[PDB]
Amino acid sequence: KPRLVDIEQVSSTHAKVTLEPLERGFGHTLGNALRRILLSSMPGCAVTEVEIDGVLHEYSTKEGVQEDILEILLNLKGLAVRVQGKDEVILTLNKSGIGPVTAADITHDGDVEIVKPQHVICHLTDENASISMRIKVQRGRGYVPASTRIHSEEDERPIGRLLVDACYSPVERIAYNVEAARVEQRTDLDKLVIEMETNGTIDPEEAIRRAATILAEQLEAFVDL
Amino acid sequence: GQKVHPNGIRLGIVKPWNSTWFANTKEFADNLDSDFKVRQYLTKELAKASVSRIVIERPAKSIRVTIHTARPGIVIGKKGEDVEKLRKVVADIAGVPAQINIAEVRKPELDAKLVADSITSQLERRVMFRRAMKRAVQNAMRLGAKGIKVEVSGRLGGAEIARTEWYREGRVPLHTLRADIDYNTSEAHTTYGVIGVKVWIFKGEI
Amino acid sequence: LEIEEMQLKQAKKDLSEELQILEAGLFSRIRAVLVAGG
Amino acid sequence: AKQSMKAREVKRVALADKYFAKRAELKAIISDVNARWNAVLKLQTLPRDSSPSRQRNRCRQTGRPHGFLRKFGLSRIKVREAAMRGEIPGLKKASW
Amino acid sequence: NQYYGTGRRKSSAARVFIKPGNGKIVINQRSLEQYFGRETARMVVRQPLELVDMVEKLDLYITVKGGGISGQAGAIRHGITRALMEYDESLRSELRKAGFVTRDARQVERKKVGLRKARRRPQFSKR
Amino acid sequence: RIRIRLKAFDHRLIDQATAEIVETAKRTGAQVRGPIPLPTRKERFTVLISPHVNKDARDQYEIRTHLRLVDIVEPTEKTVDALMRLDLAAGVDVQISL
RNA sequence: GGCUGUCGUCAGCUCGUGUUGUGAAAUGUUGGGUUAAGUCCCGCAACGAGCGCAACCCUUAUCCUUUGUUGCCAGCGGUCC
Repeated sequence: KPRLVDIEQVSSTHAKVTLEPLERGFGHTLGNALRRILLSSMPGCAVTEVEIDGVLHEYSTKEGVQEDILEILLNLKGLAVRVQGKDEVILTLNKSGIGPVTAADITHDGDVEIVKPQHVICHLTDENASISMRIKVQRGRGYVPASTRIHSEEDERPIGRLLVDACYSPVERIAYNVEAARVEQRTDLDKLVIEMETNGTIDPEEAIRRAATILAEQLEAFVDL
Repeated sequence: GQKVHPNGIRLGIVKPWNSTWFANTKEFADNLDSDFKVRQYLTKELAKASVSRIVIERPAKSIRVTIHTARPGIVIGKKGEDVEKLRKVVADIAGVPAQINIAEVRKPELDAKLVADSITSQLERRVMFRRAMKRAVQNAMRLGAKGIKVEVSGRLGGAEIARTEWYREGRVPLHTLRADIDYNTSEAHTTYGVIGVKVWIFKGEI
Repeated sequence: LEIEEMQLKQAKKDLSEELQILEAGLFSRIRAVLVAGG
Repeated sequence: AKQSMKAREVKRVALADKYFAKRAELKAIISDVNARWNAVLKLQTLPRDSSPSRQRNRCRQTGRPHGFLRKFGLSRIKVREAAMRGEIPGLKKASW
Repeated sequence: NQYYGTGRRKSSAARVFIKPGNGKIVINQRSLEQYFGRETARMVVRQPLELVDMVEKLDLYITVKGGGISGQAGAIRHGITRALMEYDESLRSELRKAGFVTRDARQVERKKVGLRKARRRPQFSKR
Repeated sequence: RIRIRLKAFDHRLIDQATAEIVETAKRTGAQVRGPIPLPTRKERFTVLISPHVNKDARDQYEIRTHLRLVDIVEPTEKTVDALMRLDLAAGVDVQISL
């Protein structure tokens, strides 16, 4: 079996994990299976519901903002968030004045972690102009669009609550590379090096461990039949 | 009399309070008071607004107030008419920055309040109690629901001998706390007497 | 009426914005010369 | 409850404030061991309705003075209704 | 080592600690004879003890504080009997036979509106 | 050490309102000695049901005032300044005295 | 009108359909056991259903998980005990 070690951490987002001792056919197999798991099945947190002040629907324009409500909703999807203890958390963006909204600006409460202080949400282009939107975050498995979310709602009077396409996937890109190695007493052994890029809401060591656990639960039923 | 309030009896489970907030003996005294003034008034200028309930949240010197209504648009105003007025009327009435969020009533035929305020209004329109009481209320059974018990007080029609009426569909086991029912009253001061009415809508079980 | 009220408020805002840029700027410029001279 | 009655109380409040509530305090000093000037004791009679003891509460909703409870300021049945209608925060039947 | 035994009855709280040896008994810095001794019938506390040869057997360090004599004495009996069961989990039958292993669920009663004392209904000689 | 108190009318709110602190108000900076329940202040009332007469009527009500302590046992700045960022709860008295 | 007491916490009160009599009406719901109870089990020209009774609510009677301030002190220690 392989021993997981040697974590070459490049940045907060990017990383390069390696698994040195692997059999002749164990380089491609696990790596390709993990690639299929990591991209498809990856638990995470992202924006779902948003309610903006002085805005009844999307496809309108707010006073004192150059970026439209439809354009803001798209920027909200790109914003990275990671929740430790809480399942769902509602943040509030209290800010005003001439200039760009850095990225944080929200009141820091509970277990909500923020990894983006530069990520642009919107630009304020007037003195008295003000914005105060309550943003909701939800936990899930995969990609859930806005079209699916209006079916089994049952009474959704909040018209201000403009819906967004949810994206519960931490990985941005994945790439494995198998290279030959000569360990302490060996003939022909592959070295699986898994290069992984993330949004920054979950660790690479934590993501790869959770991905392998999902495959074990699936393989558990296949033994006894 | 010999019946427990089918709503208060359940105020603990399966039934939320139409006014949830904290307060101490000090302000509590005048607190529930203002809530009455504001709530009583919100109906005066919004009777035909077809308003159901009227919750009242209270964090700290800023009550929320939610006017549930089958007719939201009319309770909205000319893109600011209604809202502004009310939202402002809550001025000295509570002496605090009081907001106001409207809630849309889904299927106004299953909500007690409405089904009650309606039948009573029809009565005031010179209409046979039996007809409306039965049919004009029977609808609550077509849009779904399982059981609806109506009740019209006495003095119905030309008569000095007040009489109560029955008429009920499905099942209304008001003897079950885990039953959850939509009960509400409604008067109708007509040419003579005050023909009352009570709506008992059994919206599913647990 | 709500639309025409909003259209009237926006019309008063747009034309007043012209009178505040030009007419405030012109009024302060004429007044500044009068203070220097007098 | 009457309309006239439900009015007097209202005033009995005002006067019992603009004066006694803060002014009686003054004579309360002399008319007490604070070393009891007769004049001060006599001056005590300037008003009448101006007294914190001349108030019988009365239902804050209707007016019925019988069945008051500083908590809700209401009178029996009023508390009864408001309670069942949930109009009163956190308050349901009591059983134990 | 030691063996704990809660035990209680009628708003009471018993806390007896059975140690191997030392037939001495103390309840809240007091003697089982100086706190209870010479009472109504506080011979119940040391009842389960002697029930199986004590004194020169083990020790009893109690800490009760709930309910009056009768009850406060009943709680201990429950804690003790419960306790011994620890030192030997094969003597339950014996203690149960007497009825110590079980607690006196029979608590006080709550008064009731209309009545005058939860049960004592007001008289009406003329009806 | 700053002490915090939460007294609501039920767990439906006193719960989330408290867990919030332990979660948010307590990350690494704040110490937090622990969330305690504390005795509940029970205040019931008896009201005559029938209007006039029928003494044998009466109805009993009650308002349970649920409370919680917890309190943070670490007066820092980075974590002791992330609590104000929480003022929701339509009914959760939070006496933040020291 | 709204609200309350009372028979009475009594086990009672009915409906649909079917069948029976010219009809009011009956049957069901009576009978045999049984239960706190129109509770249940057989029977039976009735087959099913609703309001009830029961059960959901609280509270008290054991233990478990969890948190440990103003509550606790089993051990160890220091005692202005």
